[PDB]
Amino acid sequence: ATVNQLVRKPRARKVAKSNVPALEACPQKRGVCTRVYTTTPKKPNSALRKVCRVRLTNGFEVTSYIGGEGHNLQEHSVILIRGGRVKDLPGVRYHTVRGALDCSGVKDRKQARSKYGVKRPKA
Amino acid sequence: MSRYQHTKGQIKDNAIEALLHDPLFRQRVEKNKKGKGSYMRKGKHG
Amino acid sequence: MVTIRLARHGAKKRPFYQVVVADSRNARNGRFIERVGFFNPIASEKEEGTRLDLDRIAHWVGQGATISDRVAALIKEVNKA
Amino acid sequence: ELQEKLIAVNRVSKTVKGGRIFSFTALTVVGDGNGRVGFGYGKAREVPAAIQKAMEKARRNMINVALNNGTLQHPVKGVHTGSRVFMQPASEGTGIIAGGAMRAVLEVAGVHNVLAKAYGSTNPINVVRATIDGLENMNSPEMVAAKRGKSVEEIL
Amino acid sequence: ARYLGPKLKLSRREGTDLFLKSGVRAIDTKCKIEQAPGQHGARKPRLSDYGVQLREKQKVRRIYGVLERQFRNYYKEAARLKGNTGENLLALLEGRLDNVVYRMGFGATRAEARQLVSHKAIMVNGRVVNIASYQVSPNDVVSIREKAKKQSRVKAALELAEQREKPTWLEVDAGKMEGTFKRKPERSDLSADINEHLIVELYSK
Amino acid sequence: KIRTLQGRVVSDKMEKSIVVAIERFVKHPIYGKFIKRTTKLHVHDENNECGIGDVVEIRECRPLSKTKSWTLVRVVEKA
Amino acid sequence: SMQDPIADMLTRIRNGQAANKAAVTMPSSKLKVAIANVLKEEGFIEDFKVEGDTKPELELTLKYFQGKAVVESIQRVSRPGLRIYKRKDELPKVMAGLGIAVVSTSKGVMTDRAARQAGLGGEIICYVA
RNA sequence: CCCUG
RNA sequence: CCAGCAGCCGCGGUAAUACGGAGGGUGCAAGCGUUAAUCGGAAUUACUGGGCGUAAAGCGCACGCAGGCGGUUUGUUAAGUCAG
RNA sequence: AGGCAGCAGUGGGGAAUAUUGCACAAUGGGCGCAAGCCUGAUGCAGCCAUGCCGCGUGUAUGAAGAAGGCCUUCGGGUUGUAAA
Ligand SMILES: [Mg+2]
Ligand SMILES: [Mg+2]
Ligand SMILES: [Mg+2]
Ligand SMILES: [Mg+2]
Ligand SMILES: [Mg+2]
Ligand SMILES: [Mg+2]
Ligand SMILES: [Mg+2]
Ligand SMILES: [Mg+2]
Ligand SMILES: [Mg+2]
Ligand SMILES: [Mg+2]
Ligand SMILES: [Mg+2]
Ligand SMILES: [Mg+2]
Ligand SMILES: [Mg+2]
Ligand SMILES: [Mg+2]
Ligand SMILES: [Mg+2]
Repeated sequence: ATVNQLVRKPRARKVAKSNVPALEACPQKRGVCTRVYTTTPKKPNSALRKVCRVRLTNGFEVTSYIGGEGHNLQEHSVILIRGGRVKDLPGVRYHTVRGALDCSGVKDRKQARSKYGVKRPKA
Repeated sequence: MSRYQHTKGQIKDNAIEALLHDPLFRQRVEKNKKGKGSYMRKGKHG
Repeated sequence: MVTIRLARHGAKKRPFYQVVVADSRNARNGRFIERVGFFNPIASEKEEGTRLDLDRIAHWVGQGATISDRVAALIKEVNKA
Repeated sequence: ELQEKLIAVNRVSKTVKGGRIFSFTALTVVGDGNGRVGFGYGKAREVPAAIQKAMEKARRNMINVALNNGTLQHPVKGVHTGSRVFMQPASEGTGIIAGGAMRAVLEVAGVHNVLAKAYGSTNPINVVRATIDGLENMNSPEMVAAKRGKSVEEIL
Repeated sequence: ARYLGPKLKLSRREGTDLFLKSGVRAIDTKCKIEQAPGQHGARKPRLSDYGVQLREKQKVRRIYGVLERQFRNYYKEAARLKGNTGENLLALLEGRLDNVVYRMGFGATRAEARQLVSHKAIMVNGRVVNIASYQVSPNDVVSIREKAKKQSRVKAALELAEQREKPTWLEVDAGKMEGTFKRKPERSDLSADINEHLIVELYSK
Repeated sequence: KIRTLQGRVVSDKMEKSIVVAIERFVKHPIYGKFIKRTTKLHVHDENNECGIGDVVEIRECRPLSKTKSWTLVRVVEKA
Repeated sequence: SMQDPIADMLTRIRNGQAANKAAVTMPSSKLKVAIANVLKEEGFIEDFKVEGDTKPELELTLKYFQGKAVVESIQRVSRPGLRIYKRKDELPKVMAGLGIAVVSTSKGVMTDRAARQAGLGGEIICYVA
């Protein structure tokens, strides 16, 4: 690219679009569960992964993965979601934060407690 | 305990065979330690 | 009017006064015409407490400026009244 | 006396009638730390054998270079195949600001104060070859001045 | 704000003596220095280069009792100053007040010196300073208060000081329990096992 | 002296007014190549002595019209 | 067509020097012989001469010290599509001062150090290192 | 002609 | 091959340093992780600082306006350029 | 009749952002000759680890190598001067 060509047409930058468009550059977003269910993952990993179809406060319709060891999320549950795509699940790019408004903490966890919304064991 | 989302949608003849022909009850591939699918590019701990 | 006055800078419980010609209509530490000196009320001994450019003060007061009460006092000490 | 150091050992593969033959290749750099440095690459069936491969090749290939109190004379570039390297002399106490392979080769060469950067492909083999190329075409002011026919005062 | 565990475990981790005890006995007698801490201590670690950098930086931090954010701001100031960055960093580190008390011999260890600084046992140029991170300027003169003249531990610290090696850039006396710091030390006045260019490599990563 | 500029008048077909192309030579900020830059000013020309494509000296004055703030000084050469 | 005879000079020197020619020949100009004068006084070429009246051919007779090329690297800077001008303090130190920058400044063409001593700037004609 | 993922 | 972890490569199939726990370490520390967002690494829009035979990339070929560049000498101006 | 995008605050939105505070003591403004009056500017106070910065949770001694866990080829090593 010669300098005269660059003067006539400047270099084009990458747009570099966002991975998580639903949060709209917010760290977390509150939603209500519209469908909690499970899904089989893509090859190679094979299990029954727990996801939930959520309607956010800005009207978007997303799918959010539920981590930890079992949940308590039912229909019309008010949860809080954060970014972070799950590799296996094709289409799930959000996590439910544990210890949220309705996402209760994972039972009997004494490591990664802050990640899974778990209080101190009283000892 | 969460519901499974079957990919057959509205089942009107037989849901057991429907879940068979769903990917949930699929036949699964095992990575051989040696044999045919034997080669590992990188180890578990290397 | 152009006015020699004291604008506060510094931190909490430790003021620092910049002596400055400024319009009287404007804010206390906002826009100003020209710094003419400083004032540290909390300056200890064995260092300067204040400096005033008496030449520019005389220039402005003869030019048409008014003098604030505190800076008038400080002119009295720097002329050693 | 002679400083000796491995950079990376790699496993490569033959395919035969029966199956696969796994062989290990290791490359090392040797240098006395006074600006006299070289490298050696060895292939063997097993890793310490590759190590003494790289040892004996590195000492027999090992060459000399000119240093100025622990740093280079001038900024220099080196290119070999797909790797480009750019190095500058540095002030006192800066260190070896370089990548892995470049770190190894300069800190066994005895350079102490260098800024460096690697562009292009970062294969360690090509990187160390490009670095030795940069050192060998790098030149010092005294031999430049003899090469000039003028004095060191005149050129400096 | 400080580490509150076993100093002999720390010296086991870096494999070398770090002057973290009183020194009335041998560290070999007090603990097993040559073996790594923890259950897998008999393993011989094939340390990566980043491991070497981290272990040397942590060795300096744990010898000098310096918190990591403290050490990073110290490195920033050392790069701000002119000259050899490692030399400026160790100049600041030696100019820390608690390290000055340790070198002067008013405290048995750097822990004791830092405790004395915290509990206000040190006058600096006739005005009291009770912060270990205070930088002692060259040609200053520091004192010990009468509250620690009557305290017995300073005599133990002093006799430990003359059995230990004398710093050459200090002038300390025990009769009036007083000292003078005239100049910033350099590398030959410091220890030879500190690898400062590797430290600046790690913080330039 | 008085601050005044050279230009090439290219249109005069409106009466008692000309427009002149001031041709300035500006280095590009990010590429460093010197780029020819043109600037058009409406200039009050009394008596309409200029033609198409002449070279004219102009000087900034008070606003004489909506787009006219410059007046002629002296014609440099006629075409 | 032909649009930089100075780049033609520097290229002719580079190619003849790589091919180990003793001497290289080109057409002449005042700027050309000025550059040749700079290199003769500063020590890359050993001699140069101009032959002819209406057709001046400049011939550059070169040197090799240990057999290899005296001119290690050589490059035109003030290229016609991109002109280079520097301030007083922005004269570049070519090759960390080992090489020179032929710079054309207001008192004539001179080397980088001569420009720095004189206190002038101008066109960085070429880096020769 | 084809060789379950 | 369930439960699960995951930023990437990927681990889990009855001998898991990758899951959950314990013990022991590592790193930070009144803070610690996660998410969001910008720059860097990215020489991955390359002015410094990239490329186009085969990896993406030479218009199918030519003429040509605007535009970009200009063999050589002398004199003149000093716009660019340089110095104060 | 009314216009908090003045200060504090309320409701709502949102993942989220504070007290319906004291004083003209200082700086500054308005008015006045001045005393003086007004000043939710300002000086301060209350809440929030929101960030940065500074300090604290102590100092030496202690094999009894205590237990109780962890591994075990059951010899032992580790937690461990760690603890009391
Ligand atoms: Mg690449
Ligand atoms: Mg802190
Ligand atoms: Mg108008
Ligand atoms: Mg078929
Ligand atoms: Mg198992
Ligand atoms: Mg870039
Ligand atoms: Mg490319
Ligand atoms: Mg192809
Ligand atoms: Mg192609
Ligand atoms: Mg073609
Ligand atoms: Mg020309
Ligand atoms: Mg000019
Ligand atoms: Mg309000
Ligand atoms: Mg709300
Ligand atoms: Mg009122």
